[PDB]
Amino acid sequence: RPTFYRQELNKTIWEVPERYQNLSPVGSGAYGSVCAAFDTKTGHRVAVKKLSRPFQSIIHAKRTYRELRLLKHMKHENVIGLLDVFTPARSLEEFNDVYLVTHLMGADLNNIVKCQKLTDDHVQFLIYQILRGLKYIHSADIIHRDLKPSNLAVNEDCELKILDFGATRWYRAPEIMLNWMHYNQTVDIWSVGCIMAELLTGRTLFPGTDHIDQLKLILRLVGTPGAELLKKISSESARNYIQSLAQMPKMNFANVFIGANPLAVDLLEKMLVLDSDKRITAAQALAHAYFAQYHDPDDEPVADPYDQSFESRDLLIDEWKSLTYDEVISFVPPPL
Amino acid sequence: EMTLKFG
Repeated sequence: RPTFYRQELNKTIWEVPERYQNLSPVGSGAYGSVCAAFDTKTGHRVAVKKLSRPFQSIIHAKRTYRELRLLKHMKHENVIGLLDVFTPARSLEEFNDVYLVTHLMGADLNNIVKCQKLTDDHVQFLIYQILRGLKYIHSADIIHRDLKPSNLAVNEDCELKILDFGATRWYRAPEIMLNWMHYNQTVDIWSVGCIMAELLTGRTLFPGTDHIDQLKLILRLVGTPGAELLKKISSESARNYIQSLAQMPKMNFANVFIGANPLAVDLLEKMLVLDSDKRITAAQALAHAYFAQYHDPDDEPVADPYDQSFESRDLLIDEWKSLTYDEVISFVPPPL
Repeated sequence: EMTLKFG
């Protein structure tokens, strides 16, 4: 057990090990507050997140456990990883606060386009890394569900990490924006297509103002649902609404993205398919010719299987809290 | 790929 020190910053008490120095508040909200800090053990800047009200209810206690289980499982170069998790508590009885430490990420994808025009090489590398992280995620039956440029961190070497597992609507697959059916892992592939289109053109692809406006913009590019997709939509009202729409053919993407790398446009056509069963998977997209400069099938690893059977458990607050405490205690830090 | 600028 390290030595902790206690301080008040922005009327929040932070009690962290000595190794974390120069804490500066950089965010707050209902999920918790975040300080940037200097980790003297690794010599890196880190984000320290103090969870807010982690065990106030059953719902909160289970959400804390789910987040810690998820973050402890992710061990991949293009996915955010848990550098440390700690509590000042010496036992379960006084366990009330949970702190999570991750790499401090200097810029997101929105930030990097603000000060430079990305080359087609830059876009190949960025999208390749996103798909490489997603192949790992999806191989553990994890879905991100909220991929967007602000959840993608990029450094000065154009190296990328996927953050913050589940303007959000602009990157959402239509079957989950309107709750048409149970989510496929390829809802994340839809988001990658939206991000890639935006990086290639400098314009948001589907910037609708509400759900209906956005759905109409999507359907104008990809076509209205056919009978095979309509059969998969379980909500009867959703099916009746889609059938009320004037039919629209899919558009030729090459006529929408003139001047872009033709292999880029080809990959976009494979990601932005309306039927999620027909969208390209992350593993398949890594093999697409657009990424020929970067694809190495021996350097695109998969995850350990991830046991989500806890999700169907019905437990007391203090049982979720005890499970969380066990996961804090059993945490093994990554190698330096 | 090689380099990007900070915001």
